Amino acid sequence: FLINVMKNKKFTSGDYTTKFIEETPELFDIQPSLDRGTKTLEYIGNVTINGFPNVEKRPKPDYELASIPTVSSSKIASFSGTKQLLDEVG
Amino acid sequence: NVHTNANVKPKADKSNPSHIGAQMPGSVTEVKVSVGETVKANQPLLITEAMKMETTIQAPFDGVIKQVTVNNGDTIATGDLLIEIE
Repeated sequence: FLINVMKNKKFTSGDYTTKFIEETPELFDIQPSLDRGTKTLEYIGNVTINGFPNVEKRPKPDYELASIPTVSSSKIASFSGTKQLLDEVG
Repeated sequence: NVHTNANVKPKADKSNPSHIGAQMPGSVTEVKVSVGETVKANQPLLITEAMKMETTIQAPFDGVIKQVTVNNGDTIATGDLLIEIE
């Protein structure tokens, strides 16, 4: 709500009265405060303590490091395969 | 503690040649090196007992032992840091 007041045009002009708030209905234009970070800690918190559906509850197993090979987007963007064929001839 | 069997070891970072990790769940049978020592390549620096079987852990190169994470008769888990060298 405070952000909305600060951002509002009538406030920044400096010419505003005690009527400012009531005459501006769009200050209560408030979306629910999206909160991704906390939610993720809840999940990890839950699986760590209470486990996962039919996965043998145990210490997180040791996993061998993975080398994930990569190809540049541009290189991919230059490629012309069967998809381009489809768009080409149908 | 009364011995050191409750002690939690940090996990060895796998993409660092300084860090040597535990390969199997075992027991430290004999510690052979201390902090600040220098021995040749292939130096037998640690003796583990996997399961009634015994293997010496060897240094991959020449260098100086920075840390030894274990003591005699200590339990270890796969991926546990044991030694760091330079």
